[PDB]
Amino acid sequence: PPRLRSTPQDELHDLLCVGFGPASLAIAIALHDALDPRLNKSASNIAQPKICFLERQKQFAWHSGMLVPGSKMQISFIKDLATLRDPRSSFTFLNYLHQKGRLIHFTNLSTFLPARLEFEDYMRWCAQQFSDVVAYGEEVVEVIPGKSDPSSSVVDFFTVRSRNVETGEISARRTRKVVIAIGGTAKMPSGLPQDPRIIHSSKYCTTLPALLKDKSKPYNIAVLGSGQSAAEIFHDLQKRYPNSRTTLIMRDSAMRPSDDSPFVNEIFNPERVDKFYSQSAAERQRSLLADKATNYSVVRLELIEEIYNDMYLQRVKNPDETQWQHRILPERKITRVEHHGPQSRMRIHLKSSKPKETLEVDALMVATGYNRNAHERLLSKVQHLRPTGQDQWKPHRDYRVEMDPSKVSSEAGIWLQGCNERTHGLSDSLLSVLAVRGGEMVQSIFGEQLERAA
Amino acid sequence: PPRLRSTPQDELHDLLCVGFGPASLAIAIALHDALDPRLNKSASNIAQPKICFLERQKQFAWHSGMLVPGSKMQISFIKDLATLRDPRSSFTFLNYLHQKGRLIHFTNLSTFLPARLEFEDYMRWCAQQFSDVVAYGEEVVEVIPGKSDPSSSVVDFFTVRSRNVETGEISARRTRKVVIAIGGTAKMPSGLPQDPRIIHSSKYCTTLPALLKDKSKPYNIAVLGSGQSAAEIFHDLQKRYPNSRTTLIMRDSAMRPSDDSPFVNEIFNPERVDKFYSQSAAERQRSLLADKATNYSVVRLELIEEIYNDMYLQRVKNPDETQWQHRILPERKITRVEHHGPQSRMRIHLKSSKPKETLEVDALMVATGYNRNAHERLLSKVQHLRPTGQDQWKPHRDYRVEMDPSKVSSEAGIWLQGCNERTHGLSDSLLSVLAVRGGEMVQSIFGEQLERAA
Amino acid sequence: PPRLRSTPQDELHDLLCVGFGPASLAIAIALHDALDPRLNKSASNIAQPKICFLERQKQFAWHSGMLVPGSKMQISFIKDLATLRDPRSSFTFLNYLHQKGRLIHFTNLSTFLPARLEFEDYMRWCAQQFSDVVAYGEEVVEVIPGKSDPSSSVVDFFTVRSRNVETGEISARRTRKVVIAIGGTAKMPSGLPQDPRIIHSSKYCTTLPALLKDKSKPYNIAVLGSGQSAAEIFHDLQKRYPNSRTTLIMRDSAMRPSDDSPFVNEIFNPERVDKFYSQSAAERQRSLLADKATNYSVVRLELIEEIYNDMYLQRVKNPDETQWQHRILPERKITRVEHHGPQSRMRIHLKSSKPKETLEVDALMVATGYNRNAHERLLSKVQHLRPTGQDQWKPHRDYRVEMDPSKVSSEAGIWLQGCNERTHGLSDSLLSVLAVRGGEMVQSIFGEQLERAA
Amino acid sequence: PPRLRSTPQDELHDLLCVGFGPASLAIAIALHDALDPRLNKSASNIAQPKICFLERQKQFAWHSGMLVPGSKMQISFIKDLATLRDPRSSFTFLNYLHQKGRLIHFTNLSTFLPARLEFEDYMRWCAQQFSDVVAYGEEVVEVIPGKSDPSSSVVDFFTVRSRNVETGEISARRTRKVVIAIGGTAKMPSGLPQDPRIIHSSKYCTTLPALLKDKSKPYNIAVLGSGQSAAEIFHDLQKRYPNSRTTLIMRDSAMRPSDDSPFVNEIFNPERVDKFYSQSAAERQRSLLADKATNYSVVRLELIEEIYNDMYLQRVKNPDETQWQHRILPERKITRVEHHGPQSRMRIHLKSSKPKETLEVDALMVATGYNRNAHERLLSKVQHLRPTGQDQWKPHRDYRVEMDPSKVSSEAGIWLQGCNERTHGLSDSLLSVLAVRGGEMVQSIFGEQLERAA
Ligand SMILES: Cc1cc2nc3c(=O)[nH]c(=O)nc-3n(C[C@H](O)[C@H](O)[C@H](O)COP(=O)(O)OP(=O)(O)OC[C@H]3O[C@@H](n4cnc5c(N)ncnc54)[C@H](O)[C@@H]3O)c2cc1C
Ligand SMILES: Cc1cc2nc3c(=O)[nH]c(=O)nc-3n(C[C@H](O)[C@H](O)[C@H](O)COP(=O)(O)OP(=O)(O)OC[C@H]3O[C@@H](n4cnc5c(N)ncnc54)[C@H](O)[C@@H]3O)c2cc1C
Ligand SMILES: Cc1cc2nc3c(=O)[nH]c(=O)nc-3n(C[C@H](O)[C@H](O)[C@H](O)COP(=O)(O)OP(=O)(O)OC[C@H]3O[C@@H](n4cnc5c(N)ncnc54)[C@H](O)[C@@H]3O)c2cc1C
Ligand SMILES: Cc1cc2nc3c(=O)[nH]c(=O)nc-3n(C[C@H](O)[C@H](O)[C@H](O)COP(=O)(O)OP(=O)(O)OC[C@H]3O[C@@H](n4cnc5c(N)ncnc54)[C@H](O)[C@@H]3O)c2cc1C
Ligand SMILES: N[C@@H](CCCC[NH3+])C(=O)O
Ligand SMILES: N[C@@H](CCCC[NH3+])C(=O)O
Repeated sequence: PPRLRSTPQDELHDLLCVGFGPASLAIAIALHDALDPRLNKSASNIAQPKICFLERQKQFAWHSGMLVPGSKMQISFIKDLATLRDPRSSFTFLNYLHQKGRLIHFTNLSTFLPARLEFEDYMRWCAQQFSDVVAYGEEVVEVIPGKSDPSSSVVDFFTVRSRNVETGEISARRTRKVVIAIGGTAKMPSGLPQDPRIIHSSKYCTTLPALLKDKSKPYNIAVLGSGQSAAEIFHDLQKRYPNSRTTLIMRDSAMRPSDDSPFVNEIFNPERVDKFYSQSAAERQRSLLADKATNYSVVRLELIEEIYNDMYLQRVKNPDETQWQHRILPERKITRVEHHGPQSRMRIHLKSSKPKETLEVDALMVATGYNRNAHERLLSKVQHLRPTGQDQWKPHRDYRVEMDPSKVSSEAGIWLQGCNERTHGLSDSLLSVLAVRGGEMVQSIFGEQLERAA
Repeated sequence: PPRLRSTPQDELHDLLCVGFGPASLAIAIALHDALDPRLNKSASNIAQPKICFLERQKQFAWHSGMLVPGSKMQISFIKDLATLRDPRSSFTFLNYLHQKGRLIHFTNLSTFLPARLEFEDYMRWCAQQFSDVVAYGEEVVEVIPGKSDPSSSVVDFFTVRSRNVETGEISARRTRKVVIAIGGTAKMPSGLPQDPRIIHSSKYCTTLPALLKDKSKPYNIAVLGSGQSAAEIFHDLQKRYPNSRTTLIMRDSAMRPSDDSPFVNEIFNPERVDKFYSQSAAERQRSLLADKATNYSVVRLELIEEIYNDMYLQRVKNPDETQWQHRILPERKITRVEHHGPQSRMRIHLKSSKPKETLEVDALMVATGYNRNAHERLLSKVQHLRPTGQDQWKPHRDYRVEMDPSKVSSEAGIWLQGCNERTHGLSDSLLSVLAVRGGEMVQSIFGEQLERAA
Repeated sequence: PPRLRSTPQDELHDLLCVGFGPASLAIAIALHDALDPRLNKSASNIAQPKICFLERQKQFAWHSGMLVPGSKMQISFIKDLATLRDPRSSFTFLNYLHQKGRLIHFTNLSTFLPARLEFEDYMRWCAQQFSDVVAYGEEVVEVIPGKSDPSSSVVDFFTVRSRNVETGEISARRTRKVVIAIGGTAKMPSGLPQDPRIIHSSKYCTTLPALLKDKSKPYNIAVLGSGQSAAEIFHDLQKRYPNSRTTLIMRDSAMRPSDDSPFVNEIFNPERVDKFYSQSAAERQRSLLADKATNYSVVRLELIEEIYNDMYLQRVKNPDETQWQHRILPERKITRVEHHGPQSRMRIHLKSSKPKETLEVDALMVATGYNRNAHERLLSKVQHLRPTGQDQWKPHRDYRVEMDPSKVSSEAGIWLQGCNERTHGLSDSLLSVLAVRGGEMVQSIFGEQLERAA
Repeated sequence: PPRLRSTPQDELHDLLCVGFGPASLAIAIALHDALDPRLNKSASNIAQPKICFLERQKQFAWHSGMLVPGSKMQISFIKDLATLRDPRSSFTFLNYLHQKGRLIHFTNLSTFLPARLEFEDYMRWCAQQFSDVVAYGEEVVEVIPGKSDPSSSVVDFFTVRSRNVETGEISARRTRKVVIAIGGTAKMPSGLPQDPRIIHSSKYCTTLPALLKDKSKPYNIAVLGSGQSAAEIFHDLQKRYPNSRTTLIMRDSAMRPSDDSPFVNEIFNPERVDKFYSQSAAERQRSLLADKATNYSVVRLELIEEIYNDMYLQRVKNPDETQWQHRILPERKITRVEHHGPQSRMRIHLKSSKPKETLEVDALMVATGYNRNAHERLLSKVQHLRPTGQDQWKPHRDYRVEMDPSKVSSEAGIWLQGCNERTHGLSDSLLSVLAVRGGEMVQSIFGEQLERAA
């Protein structure tokens, strides 16, 4: 039973991981498993690797701003952080349930889709077992190249600088290898102005109740978007604020269901990463477009049906749609936001989305998705180590970015996780392949040491 | 297009119906249909029958105390008040939806089970078309035999006395024929005492909010029973009073699902009334017991699953069941109720139901079903017209009760509706056969007149 | 109760309909209903219109080549040929079931989706009531303009010439107004050669058993396509020929589910035809593309799941996919068909569909859809009556094609049905709006006469 | 990684298990797991126990006579032979799928209910890992008491005699402890005569095709019963013999659905065995009756719906039920079977089951369940070791039968498995608690040795 011990800050690490979300957690789990002589017989002959995870949050949390009450996983629990790699792992969802005394009780639900609350707790339970090698409240701000021989022209380590979120102090740690697994940042439409009453979906549960404190007051609340987050928020607002008037604004004509049909869904199989990666740029782009309805701007059928039913019940009570407490406004775009008025309410102007009315609202929830380019800011000072004229980070199949072999030692490298959809497929940003990917990553990074034991 | 005109109070009626609930409404609809030359070609040759319906409520309503938000019909909309007799009828659910401008919208729900709110409105829409022949706010208090020749020993009419619910005045109407369609009365366990805080399920929506006025207060509310009403209330309380502590008390070990499987469910077919009626007393009793799970002490599967899921989510948050906000207490019976205390809360003592704890609650909802014997109080003064030594009303196949042929003229009679489960089957008290039964009833009562036209 | 009587062949008709499929049948039903004084009170004052339907089949049939055993409707039974226009109509699906003694039995299925076999019989039952005004075994071959004054330059009638399918004789009928409701013709890929062993899906049930007579023989049968017809055939072959080796060839990567989600599905509402028609050419094209997954190249989820399950069971028995009895070959196109060999089997050559193997098969089923341009062949001799320079038939909102007002009298006209997707929407070729459309069509064609009664 | 080695026939065993079905297999798995130092840290200090399993079949098989094509498990795969005891076990269903290369593929089915074919293979894969300690083709015929000191009056071992199914030779093995896990024997109604054409459901797949060799011939085949086996066979016959005329005979009025609702289903939780066992004889009997619909004379809802649908399709084709190819004959009992006729068909006489027709059939399938009393025949010679006057085997909570402490040494004992419903609950004969029970059994039998290591 291996327990990963901490490395002193001042020592050269074998690996430093930026972020301790699901993607990094799955690597921590895979490494534990690779070192467990109960699962990997060769691990009897294997000194502990010097590893550290840096996480900006104060403790493990999973999209806490969107832990909407009643919200469910959109993925089978079998695709947890260990099972698809090894069902014998102690880090499986079912083993978690066993450890909690809930296994028989979950079984009686006959569901593959746990509440997001439950799956977060599963990952929290997993994450707590690595507390000795994780530094929370640490926001990585840059990765700097290092040379053990400064007079040479070869880079063989990296310095990772992080800011303490409480004290603001900068700490440095040196490592041979870096993983960047920082997820995404809130995507806001460029046309919207900054305002406390305009809030991205990622901050829904955490910041909206601070703005609208009275759950009984008749607030007007708009929601922009038509994907899963938009539908979840729109539906939740009606429960959370029973006397409110909610409006869903979308440029599309309707909410559309996610495609989870079994043949299409095979694009998410771990085996398929090889097939997707080995295609051309054009084929990968075309494939992404063809399968878009599996993940992007789509809503789970069950939720669409529930919302539609709520709308129909409003029709039963009142045939005049303009008098409905909760409304959906399709094929529309925001053209102007008035937010300097002495009123508590902003004034939102709407036009057709085809190439109209005015709304007075207390808050606008913006469910417009994420960008996954934040790693570029962290890596700006290592850009010069890329091969000449390359202005994009190119991840290999094993997620290690390409660098000039004559500038960077074979012992040093940087891996990207969760931002590689374009090269690795639609499963990249999701939970789908994390168990298997974690195992691949451990092989890629710690292969040499693991072979000496093997 | 026939429109039933009112009969003056002082005139001898052909028919007087006690109650204007679903059962009487289906008779009104069938009579309209029988007189509609568009549906019944013979009706061209057919004077209007002198008819009146007496209803104690101020206006049409359908189990208003149990119009729980979100509650659904447990029966296909095809089994409405007309369709199974004639799909061409203007009183079909689909024609109602067409008249309302909702037909296409309902179609898009892909559901056979409308909200109870919607189905009530359907029946209200139907009922409003008979407002000229219905006297609301009139509670029938007795049915008295009458003799057009008082010196004779033959009864040939009945006087129906009703009390105005507002003024308390007694009005009489004389009729040749009487229908009693008064549904059921609240069944309370004999062991429980009378108290404003102890309320039958039938009075849930109408009287509980008057008792517990603050929807935010942390009330303790118990629910007794394990049938559909108990589950509906238990589930609704958690929505209506978010900070409340609810407890479901049942003598059974678990909530059990209603059987709606297709072969068993055929007992509800209109054709099957003939088969059920023609069996012996023992066979009818045995059949009722064998099929009990179709109607009695059962909960719709979907609702059991929802409640169970809510319970599991409580387990996720807290593994200690005694700390759960909402609890179910199986295999238990109330033995004592303390309700004279200076406290606002009653003290409910519990023991095992096999041949324990104490609860402090602000209200006890009692979901213990209905009796259907209230017609006996109304008919006590006509009992002597039954054949000698008969101490039970015996309905024929056509629902007309047996009377001594030498005491009662062939032109006079009394019909029972909705209280005949023992002779007619499990569909008797339900909506299942009302369309067809209404048609049979019109034939039984108005056959002679309808034949002259035929 | 109106019964449409036949018009002698030699008389000038008010209307002549080409085709007696669902679209023409819905017009016949609407006309009956408009003339029924039981449904339309004004019809008491209304001489019978002189009408005739010409149908090339020997008797009413509905896609008989695709009456696959077990195949189901993809549309709610509420969207039958009358209900959405008038639920009181005797031509509703529910009234049909009542007339058949099956209403209670269908109700117990709890399904909105009847077997295609059942829905065909419903339409057959409807169609048989118009046998006096339908000429079967008559294939319309041309529509010719006529002038009651031949020296004038104004057209005021049309001659319809039809070929007797048995005798080959040409018959003519003259009418003021023509409806063309001829559905679609089999679409075959241009690259495939003509061969008795290459059969379009439309001829599956009728012609394939004549080719492959022994249901026990181990035939190799390929299926080309990935829409509903392809999946239905692929699945059925495995039942019909238990020892056969079936192959599904598709250029797409996977079978994709049809979108029947409630918000998107509203594009099929009758009310929406007005909204769709009133858009620009670009907006209509964009809208058609956006909603394509509702109808084109899609398979019902349930069927995809069944086929996938069958595939998984093959995996259980044998992990080597190349040995599977039934296989799916995605992302492939046929490049060559060898069919001159002394062998009973054709040789099908396959390549990637991205811009491989060889199959030896006894039959190739081609499920590649339909064209709806066959009306152009029938109307070639009336093209000159279109406004100058117009080389496309332009249907108005009411389906009447545009003609030069100075060449064609106001009393004469031609209507198109079922080929108008581009102007009227995705519901045009389907059953979705037929009841309502039939009513609109009767108003458009017989408005003048119906107003005199009104 | 422990591998159980064989014990020579002539050595005194620690344990001898009669039967190698699911129940014994779960004990073998639990013992392996208890000895696995990877799962049980104490097992590092633990000589191998001398164990042997005797199985009458030639190789592992699971109800092979009822491996009906398409038949599914009625239990969640989580309730496999290891998971509920330890999800880390290599004997879990998911680990089996991983070892087979099918884990991702099963995941994509979104089902908790594998095909019986698949679950048998899972158990076969498990069973093959114990081939060194299992003797197949050995039918145990008696258990005889033994005394290491024959002049003493204390029994301290047992001799198990088994017959080789091929050679007929009797072999003996001596053991301290015996487990009897022999499942059930076919229950036939006493009124039916012996005939090759009258076959119990347990022999359906294995022996019926030998009798009715021509799958195309129009055989008449009757099925008696109304539980899961009856429905499965009735449905399968229609597929297997497409031209046959099948009849389902039942004494009940209808097929009834199994209750798998979540609250009731908790009776199957492993924890609940303690609660059930600790009740009185009357309470246990009453509890068994109350929950009967979970297991006995019930059919999975989905299958009832399918069969009902098939019946409705027959109604569509022909409204005359007496002409239906496949029929159900409710509320009936067989009174006479004529089977001496020169005809190939037997003549079955039917009467009402309430306290009729004749059928001519080629075969009668009898789906009338199992008895679980066969252990009494094997134990007749050890009956005298029970406490005085005890004429029933009384299993303790830990499944060890009560014996006179002064006649039987503490080191010797006999355990019963799968025949203990009356004392242990409805989960006893099923797969529900096998993983946990296997663990309890290993503790009960090998506790002393396992503690020395602990
Ligand atoms: C509301 C919601 C629901 C979802 N549901 C599902 C689902 O059901 N199934 C599914 O497959 N996928 C789902 N997803 C997709 C989601 O991306 C993955 O579940 C998962 O979060 C990916 O993990 P990650 O580690 O790549 O990114 P994240 O989960 O975002 O984790 C990245 C971590 O890095 C930390 N970090 C960021 N920047 C820094 C820095 N500079 N220094 C230090 N630490 C930093 C962040 O605090 C965060 O903890 C969902 C996404 C959202 C938003
Ligand atoms: C909450 C609830 C939900 C149900 N849901 C369903 C369902 O989904 N499907 C189904 O098939 N069945 C259902 N039922 C069964 C129900 O009995 C029938 O739907 C229906 O109410 C039977 O109609 P009825 O006219 O016989 O009785 P009621 O509906 O009770 O109508 C009787 C009427 O008589 C009036 N009345 C009583 N006494 C007098 C008097 N002395 N003088 C004058 N008027 C009087 C009453 O005010 C009432 O209006 C439900 C029952 C309940 C309580
Ligand atoms: C297998 C299949 C299943 C389908 N299922 C559904 C469904 O579930 N729901 C749905 O909404 N839609 C469905 N459709 C769409 C289908 O187009 C409509 O159901 C319907 O057939 C449209 O009717 P129509 O009259 O426009 O065309 P058709 O049904 O093709 O009828 C046209 C008629 O015109 C006749 N005809 C053609 N040419 C001539 C001529 N020269 N002279 C005389 N007569 C002629 C033909 O014989 C035919 O009877 C399905 C289509 C197919 C192929
Ligand atoms: C068709 C069918 C389907 C079922 N499906 C399910 C399901 O989905 N879920 C569920 O929980 N339960 C199910 N059951 C219940 C079933 O009892 C259990 O799944 C399981 O078979 C119990 O295992 P067992 O070892 O107690 O008995 P068995 O499975 O009968 O095994 C007993 C073994 O002992 C052997 N044996 C018998 N006598 C002797 C002898 N004298 N000498 C040597 N060997 C002997 C037999 O050959 C057999 O291999 C099903 C039962 C049947 C019949
Ligand atoms: N299942 C019954 C109705 C039961 C109603 C229970 N409240 C039917 O089909 O008519
Ligand atoms: N429902 C039971 C299994 C019943 C099996 C019936 N053959 C369980 O969950 O364990």
